Amino acid sequence: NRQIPAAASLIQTAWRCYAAENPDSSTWKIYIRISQLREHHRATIKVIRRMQYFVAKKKFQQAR
Amino acid sequence: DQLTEEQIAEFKEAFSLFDKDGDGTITTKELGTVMRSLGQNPTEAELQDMINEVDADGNGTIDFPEFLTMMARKDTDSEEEIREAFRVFDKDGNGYISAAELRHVMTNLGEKLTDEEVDEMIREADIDGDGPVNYEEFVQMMTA
Ligand SMILES: [Ca+2]
Ligand SMILES: [Ca+2]
Repeated sequence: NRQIPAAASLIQTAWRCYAAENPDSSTWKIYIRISQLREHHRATIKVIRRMQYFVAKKKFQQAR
Repeated sequence: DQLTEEQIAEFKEAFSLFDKDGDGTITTKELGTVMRSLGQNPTEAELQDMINEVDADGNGTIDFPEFLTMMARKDTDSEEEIREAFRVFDKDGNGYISAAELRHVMTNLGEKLTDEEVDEMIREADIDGDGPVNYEEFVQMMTA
């Protein structure tokens, strides 16, 4: 079944996009390159997460 | 919803951050500088994937109107797709996933979330003691 990693990943992207609307989530801990997280960082990170979702949406439709 | 507010102000600063050179357009390079900046190592395959999903027309770059459309986004339809994606790991399709299974796929495959995000996630659904997690609960909690 190749619908698995596309499924797995759409949950994972959906939730990462939801969690980042919380400024105290553990989801901000994955950014080990950035020393202290400024707001302009969280700006670009919410955008990258939303892009990463719309791709995972397109890739799950294609396997569903 | 409502007419967009002073979030206009916010989204344009956000578009500013990717639009390093102010040409009113965001390119794969531009998205790639930002992501590597973030310690991420994306393929020129992946960048073009992200770009295409928001380029309303096909000039191959993102303007601000397209950007706005993207940051302003689907009733039950987006809800049903996540609800489906769980049903893929619903073995019997009862409507519950095990905590261990949930934890496992969440940690071991796909985007491989961290052990401490799965914790925040299992913890957001107050399990009925040691019980199986109702994922339809999850999906409503997520979308609303
Ligand atoms: Ca530009
Ligand atoms: Ca465009």
